[PDB]
Amino acid sequence: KVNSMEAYQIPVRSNEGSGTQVFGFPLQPGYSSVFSRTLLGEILNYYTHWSGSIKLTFM
Amino acid sequence: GAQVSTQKTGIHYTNINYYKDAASNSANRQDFTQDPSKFTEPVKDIMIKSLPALN
Amino acid sequence: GAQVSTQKTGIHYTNINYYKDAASNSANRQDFTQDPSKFTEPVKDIMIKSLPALN
Amino acid sequence: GYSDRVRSITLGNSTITTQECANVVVGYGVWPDYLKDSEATAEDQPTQPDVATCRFYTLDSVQWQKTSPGWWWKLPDALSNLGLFGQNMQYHYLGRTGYTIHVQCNASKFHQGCLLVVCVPEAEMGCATLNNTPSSAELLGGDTAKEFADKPVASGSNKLVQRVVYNAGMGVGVGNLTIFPHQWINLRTNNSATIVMPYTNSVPMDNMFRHNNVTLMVIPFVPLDYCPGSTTYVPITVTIAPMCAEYNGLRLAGHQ
Amino acid sequence: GYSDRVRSITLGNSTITTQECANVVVGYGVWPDYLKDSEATAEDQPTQPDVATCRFYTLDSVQWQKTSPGWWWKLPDALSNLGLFGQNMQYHYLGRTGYTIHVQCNASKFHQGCLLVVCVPEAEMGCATLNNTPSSAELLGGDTAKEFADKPVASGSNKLVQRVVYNAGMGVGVGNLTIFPHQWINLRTNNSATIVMPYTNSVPMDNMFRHNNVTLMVIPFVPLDYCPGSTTYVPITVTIAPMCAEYNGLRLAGHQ
Amino acid sequence: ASDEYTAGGFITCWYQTNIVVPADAQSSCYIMCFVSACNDFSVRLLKDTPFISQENFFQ
Amino acid sequence: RVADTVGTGPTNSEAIPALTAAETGHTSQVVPSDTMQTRHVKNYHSRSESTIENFLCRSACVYFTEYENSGAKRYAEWVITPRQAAQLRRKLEFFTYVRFDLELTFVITSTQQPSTTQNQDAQILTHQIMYVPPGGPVPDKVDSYVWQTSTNPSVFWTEGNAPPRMSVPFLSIGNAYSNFYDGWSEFSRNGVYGINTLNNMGTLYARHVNAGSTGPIKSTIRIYFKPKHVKAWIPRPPRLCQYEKAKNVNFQPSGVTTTRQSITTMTNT
Amino acid sequence: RVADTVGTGPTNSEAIPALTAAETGHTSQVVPSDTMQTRHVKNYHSRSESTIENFLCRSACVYFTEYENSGAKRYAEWVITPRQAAQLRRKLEFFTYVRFDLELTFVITSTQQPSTTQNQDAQILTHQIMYVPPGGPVPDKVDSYVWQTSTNPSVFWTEGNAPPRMSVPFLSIGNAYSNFYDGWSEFSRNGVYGINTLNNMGTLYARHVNAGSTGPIKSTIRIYFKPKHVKAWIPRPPRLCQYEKAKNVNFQPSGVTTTRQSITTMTNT
Ligand SMILES: CCCCCCCCCCCCCCCC(=O)O
Ligand SMILES: CCCCCCCCCCCCCCCC(=O)O
Ligand SMILES: *C(=O)CCCCCCCCCCCCC
Ligand SMILES: *C(=O)CCCCCCCCCCCCC
Repeated sequence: KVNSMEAYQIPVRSNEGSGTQVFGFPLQPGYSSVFSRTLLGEILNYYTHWSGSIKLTFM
Repeated sequence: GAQVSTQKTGIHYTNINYYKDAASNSANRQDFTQDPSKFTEPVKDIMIKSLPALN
Repeated sequence: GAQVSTQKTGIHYTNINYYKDAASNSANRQDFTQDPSKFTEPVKDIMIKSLPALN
Repeated sequence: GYSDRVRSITLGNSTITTQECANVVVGYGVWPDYLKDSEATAEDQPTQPDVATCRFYTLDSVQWQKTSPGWWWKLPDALSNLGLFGQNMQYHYLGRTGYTIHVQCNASKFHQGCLLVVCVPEAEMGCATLNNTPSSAELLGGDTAKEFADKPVASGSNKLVQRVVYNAGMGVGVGNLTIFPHQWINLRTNNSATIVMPYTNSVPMDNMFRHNNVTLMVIPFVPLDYCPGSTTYVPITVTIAPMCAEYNGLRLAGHQ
Repeated sequence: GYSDRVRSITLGNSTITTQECANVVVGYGVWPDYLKDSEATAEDQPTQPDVATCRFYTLDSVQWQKTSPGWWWKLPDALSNLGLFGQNMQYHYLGRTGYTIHVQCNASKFHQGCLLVVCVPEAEMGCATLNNTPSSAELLGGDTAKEFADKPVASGSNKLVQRVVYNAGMGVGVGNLTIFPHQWINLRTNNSATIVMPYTNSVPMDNMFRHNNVTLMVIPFVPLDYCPGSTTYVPITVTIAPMCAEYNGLRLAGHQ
Repeated sequence: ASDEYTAGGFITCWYQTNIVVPADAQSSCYIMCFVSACNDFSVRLLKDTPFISQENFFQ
Repeated sequence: RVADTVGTGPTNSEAIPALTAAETGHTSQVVPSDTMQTRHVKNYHSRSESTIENFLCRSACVYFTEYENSGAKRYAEWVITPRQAAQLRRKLEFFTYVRFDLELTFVITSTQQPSTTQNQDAQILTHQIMYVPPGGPVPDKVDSYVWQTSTNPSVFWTEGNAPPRMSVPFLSIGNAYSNFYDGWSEFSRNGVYGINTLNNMGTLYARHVNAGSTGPIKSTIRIYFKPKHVKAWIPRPPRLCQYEKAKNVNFQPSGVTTTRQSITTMTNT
Repeated sequence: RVADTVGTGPTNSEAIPALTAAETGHTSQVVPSDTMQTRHVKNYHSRSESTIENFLCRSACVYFTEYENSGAKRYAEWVITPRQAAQLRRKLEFFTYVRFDLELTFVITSTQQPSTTQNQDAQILTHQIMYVPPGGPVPDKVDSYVWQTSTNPSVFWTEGNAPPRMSVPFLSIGNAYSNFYDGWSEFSRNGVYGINTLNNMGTLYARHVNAGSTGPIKSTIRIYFKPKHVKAWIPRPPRLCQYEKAKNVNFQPSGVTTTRQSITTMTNT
């Protein structure tokens, strides 16, 4: 799905229960395969240290 | 005709230029100007944080 | 923008810096500040020499 | 009695209404205008047609399918054949414009999907075959949408654009296209996207056939879907309006 | 651009949003606060954990069925095992808190139903067998909802709570529970109910294991219904947040 | 880059109250996530990205 | 400097700093203080090292060739482009238009070559690097009159000395250097497509002013570029796919990122 | 300056400057004047050379490696640590936390190697020293694209010149460099134990930009560290036992001091 627009979609579905996990990734903006190729992750890869807060806007 | 400016800290460093061309000068490392509301928020009508975006 | 400071004796030595970064500067050899009553005497209640320590 | 959702844009003969929208995303914070005497090089006096050129040109509609990869329209070339914008563009060596791009797509409450409406300044695209450069007929589509590909285009001895959507035909990550002025048409909350592009270029004026300074791209990130019964044909209509168009260097008509 | 329907409650690490609601019903017109030197008896200095205790604890979700009678959660005992609220509660003889109870339940436009979300101060419940008193394991359910009964519980030689909803397990008329701070989650207009309970008790502080001062009850007055196709699993999630929690009398941990 | 001294944390998502849909509307949807930095974000010590390689000078 | 966090307490209102509509094409400005109780922190953190000048202003090798003491390769030539090197090219390509001055440093290094030549006793080699702007006569041999540089600028550098360096102005015709060009060179929408229609910086020739010895010697000139006094406009996505050509965007499609297993896997695979 | 002695005379009181209780954890402040008749002496003696800056601010060799003209060892690499040298490491370890700027001087020296190679006539060798901060791509060969240093800093130095030198900032993430670390890297109190959990300064690569001759040549880069603008906190006992590892406190137990005979022996044995 990494070779597609599917890498971008987070599947949400109507269950028979709640408490289920939708997703999960660690806070590593420059390292995790999730963030490493983002606008933030590409810039972060040109630098050695980083500090700050991050906004994860879910639509 | 020298120019004493500040060093990067957490003093001063005097500078004189010898060349007749501005291209011969040192880099401009101390310009920390910034304006992300060209990219973050390029919307026509203002969007206030505490208010519902779509109303 | 120079700075004339004193030399080590028993005069002066003018200094100008050329670099934009404070890390590019010379060492700070002339700071003879000192405070051993952090280590010698870190006691809460004051201890006077001429008096008996335990009374 | 107001609403952030309502809108009405009047340019020339044309007016455009919206009953569900987001803000108008203004280019790089810049609203289009004319060239200043300070920034000008061409010494001849320009033609500024006004109401005849800067108006709403509605190109052809395209169908959004559950399997559509995306579409793209180069910018000067799209309106190159439309009305007096296309005429002045042929008789003149130099031209300069900004646009008000209105992408329209309405579905219902039982339909879902989400499109990225971007405006990529200088979308220089790559070729399928690494040695060649795509053909003019492969990159451009006058008023007729050119479409992205679902999967990698084969590198034979072609001049085909490498259309795989996920690289946007530019060898970048399609998810970072968000830096270029854009909006989303989430069928859940939206109805249309409006982007007011200012003139972006390194020269004060450029030829309108030889160089397409902006490229509009409509790429669906979350696919169209609906349960059976829900109407299947969901079209997307693109309406672009030139803004502050000037033309220098008049001569005979064409490009060659 | 405002709406009586939108909300956002921030307590500690947690924030809670609502896009459809009624007002926040504030206890008995009283907003929770700390104990005054005028009303205090325990002379030892309290621990007021703050951000560690007074935050949003989301207990387990429960399923609303077309046949569910109702549910109830005792109050200190529900969060008795949750985080640092449960810890301080074990190490301390005395405790005092108020709460922000957020009951969440979202359905659709084709679903119907209506729940009563009450906060019953001192819900002393009765036994099935008239001679006995219900067991601690019959009245209490830590973070796991205890549920009412559709019909009368049999009076054998038990210590079962007399759960018939229409008497609320207290021998009263379930329709008069409306005196205790409450809200309704009519699926037609609502999405959630928020109730801010102040500390209600006849003593300035009490032990948190031996006495459950408030009891939350979610009893559906008009049953869940929907036509086929409409999603069947409709859960209810309860999120409670202690408010102005103080603890006096520190010792070893437990209850005995 | 990763270092457990410099560990960051975990971002997870869970169903609070299952997805409820009417009849004739799709029960499986999608969510999209966006990453941006806050006003306190800063990067330090410049180095090269590991993301761009080369074997010969391009021609 | 970076912004300090404000001390925040609890909240219970209809103000929703967290709920928005990302369809607007506007990035949210939520900060920790908005979705939690924050403490006051004073930020002295500075975004000094991330200014465009500090990012781009570092000498990068953009290309390098060889010429010899004898034989055919006696002088070298390079048509100037920053696109032959993956490293510097990719940084410049974070922006559509860039404008800047350049600082050129050359690292010229020689190596003695294998020969049957006896009694070698080299003399010090002096090199000449010459710039031929678009239109001037080009050296066709190590000794064509062209190397007089009566008007062309050129550096004469003797080995063992400090690296020859000089700066150059913003040599463009446009009010900014174009990094990308979605167009052709011919009005008939034909001919060249892309940035090469724009690249016309000229050539750079290098040669040994003297052979120095009886044995063979081969030299390798490394050209370093350093953008001083930089201005960059219209940013864009960093290059994902690897570079294939030095004259065009030609890429070979690659996936969005690397992978891991489930959307729940807290670890890269 | 040092304190002058006060002229003292006889005494016969209940004031006891000499009797104390050392259990208090307080060092006595008795001076000659207190337990004898002193003369006034004026002390001009200065404690200038014992300031922390003067103690630590002197170039020390911290490590050195070799690379060659040909073969396998054509480039070198060193993961930066001040702990490989006994001398500088021990001075820094007089303090738990130290904070400072660094001055790096490199002494690169080459030696001709034994060969059957005839007609050698070396050309001047130019070296490149490159720093790869933690995370950047690493040179896997003397010629990987990595050596372009488009963003990594690197020094190019031709032999026979003055030693390449540059200074570096306080590159730590913490508000001070930690000399010791009584902890692990994993929250599960596992993995690495000690200071190595903290050392992450990156690597330093060096290579010959050119081979120079037909015969073999081997070079040896010596890295010198000089703490400028030093701040040191929480002092501790100087290292008694000899160092065993470069990543840990591991010592082999040794006696408190050397010996002599009787407690009455006025002479070391
Ligand atoms: C000895 C004199 C040497 C002069 C060196 C001149 C080098 C010119 C550099 C031009 C810079 C980068 C421009 C890319 C050009 C383009 O694509 O438009
Ligand atoms: C060519 C550029 C060379 C740059 C040299 C960088 C060397 C970094 C020095 C770090 C200093 C001493 C630190 C010990 C680290 C630790 O244990 O925490
Ligand atoms: C303003 O600069 C007056 C003070 C002059 C100080 C002495 C200048 C040092 C050498 C400068 C010569 C300029 C080199 C072309
Ligand atoms: C204050 O410095 C004004 C006096 C200047 C005296 C001449 C300076 C000598 C050369 C300095 C140039 C600085 C090197 C970057």
